[PDB]
Amino acid sequence: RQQVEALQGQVQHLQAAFSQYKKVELFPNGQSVGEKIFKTAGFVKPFTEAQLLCTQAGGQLASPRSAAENAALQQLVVAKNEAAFLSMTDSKTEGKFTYPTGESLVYSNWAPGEPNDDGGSEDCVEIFTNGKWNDRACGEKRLVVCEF
Amino acid sequence: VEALQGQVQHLQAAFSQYKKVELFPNGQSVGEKIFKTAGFVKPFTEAQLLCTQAGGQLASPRSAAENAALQQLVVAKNEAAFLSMTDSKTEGKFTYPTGESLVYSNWAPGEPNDDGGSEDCVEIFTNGKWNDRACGEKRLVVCEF
Amino acid sequence: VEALQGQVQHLQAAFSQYKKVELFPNGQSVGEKIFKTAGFVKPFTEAQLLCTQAGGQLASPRSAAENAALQQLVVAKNEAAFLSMTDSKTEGKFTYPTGESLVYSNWAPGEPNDDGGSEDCVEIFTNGKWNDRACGEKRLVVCEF
Ligand SMILES: OC[C@H](O)[C@H]1O[C@H](O)C[C@@H](O)[C@@H]1O
Ligand SMILES: OC[C@H](O)[C@H]1O[C@H](O)C[C@@H](O)[C@@H]1O
Ligand SMILES: OC[C@H](O)[C@H]1O[C@H](O)C[C@@H](O)[C@@H]1O
Ligand SMILES: [Ca+2]
Ligand SMILES: [Ca+2]
Ligand SMILES: [Ca+2]
Ligand SMILES: [Ca+2]
Ligand SMILES: [Ca+2]
Ligand SMILES: [Ca+2]
Ligand SMILES: [Ca+2]
Ligand SMILES: [Ca+2]
Ligand SMILES: [Ca+2]
Repeated sequence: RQQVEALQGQVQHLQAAFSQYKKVELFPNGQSVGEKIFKTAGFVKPFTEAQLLCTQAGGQLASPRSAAENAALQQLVVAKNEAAFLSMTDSKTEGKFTYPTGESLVYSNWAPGEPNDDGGSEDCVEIFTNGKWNDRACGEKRLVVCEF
Repeated sequence: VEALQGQVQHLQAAFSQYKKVELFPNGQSVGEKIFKTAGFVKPFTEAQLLCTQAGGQLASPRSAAENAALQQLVVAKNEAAFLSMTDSKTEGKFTYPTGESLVYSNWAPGEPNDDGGSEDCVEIFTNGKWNDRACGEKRLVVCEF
Repeated sequence: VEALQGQVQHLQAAFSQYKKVELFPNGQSVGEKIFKTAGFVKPFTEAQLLCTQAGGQLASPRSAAENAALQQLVVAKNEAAFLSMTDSKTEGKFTYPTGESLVYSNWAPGEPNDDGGSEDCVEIFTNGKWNDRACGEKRLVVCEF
């Protein structure tokens, strides 16, 4: 009993302290939505380099799977005023975009007419400050945003 | 109750280390309050919204101790910062976002002076002193949690 | 109570996620140590003070593994960083802030050379190698916690 009483106080302290630090941590480069957290590195990089940074950090490139997640990601894009790369590509099969796992998209917010594989060479995806998506050359540099 | 005690102990140690990492170099802990700067400047309204959306509010030092902690961030970035208080409701009366009156102040000599008949916001200098300033001006964004 | 048990499990999961978020992109964990860069350069004394005030100390790689982890941050920022060690007390003998002699070193060929007759601090290059450098120079600030 005794060991349980004081233990409750310790857990309550950790919960309160943690709740506070979550807010501190996310300000101003992160966004929490559901059980997902987006965090921007604050700089731009080509797709492959951006992908590697996220994977090595224990996460992956931003992969919005719902309107709510897309809106959260859009807030970071707007704050930095820099379009960002998403994790999805159609590098394997032209015209078919997939997540790093190979799974087909469960959500998309393409701007009208997109994806258009402009110049026959756009296999990556960027999200604009207006929240819309556009396929873009993977060699271009875009804001790095990872999800955890 | 045994293995659980070991987990809680580990969490306290891990959390303490993590807190130090988080606060370096843009945060300051004082009492139960934490100040954190965004590292950039914004006009008051925008700065205020950023803090509110983050689940906090603009820096609101309520004691000499809190003011000193906030001052450290201002000195580190060498950029004066906005406080949360304004006298937008009633000229000459500065209040917190809750309407409550100030329980602490550290005005520079002669301030607040509503210069130009248009200074309803407050900035804190690198010397820790306060000055009322036009809300349209851009100052370092520092929120409290 | 089974209630506390469940709460702790979830706390561990939430904490683990926030730890990964915290380290991206300015931190690196290796073993029980965490390196975190301030993102800017400063002379040694100032860098040392920033780390000590934050409850840590300047980066002090004690193994090849720790050196590699630190190297990642230096490469990512593309800026050589200061280590904690100096030979200010006894020329030629580098020590940690505590006074203890080095237990690991990764000197670049020809180093340390005390070039100019006054290089008592240490910097780590993007290639991971070390070079003794004048303490007055400005290098990337990286602390360990
Ligand atoms: O990614 C490129 C983007 O799709 C653009 O392609 C073309 O140049 C037609 C434009 O209307 C469109 O916006
Ligand atoms: O915010 C403006 C600030 O109060 C300044 O107002 C006047 O121009 C008189 C100055 O001595 C004072 O420093
Ligand atoms: O810190 C100075 C540094 O050791 C340099 O000293 C000399 O000028 C020889 C160089 O090869 C070496 O890189
Ligand atoms: Ca293709
Ligand atoms: Ca394509
Ligand atoms: Ca396109
Ligand atoms: Ca007024
Ligand atoms: Ca006024
Ligand atoms: Ca004034
Ligand atoms: Ca010497
Ligand atoms: Ca020397
Ligand atoms: Ca040298």
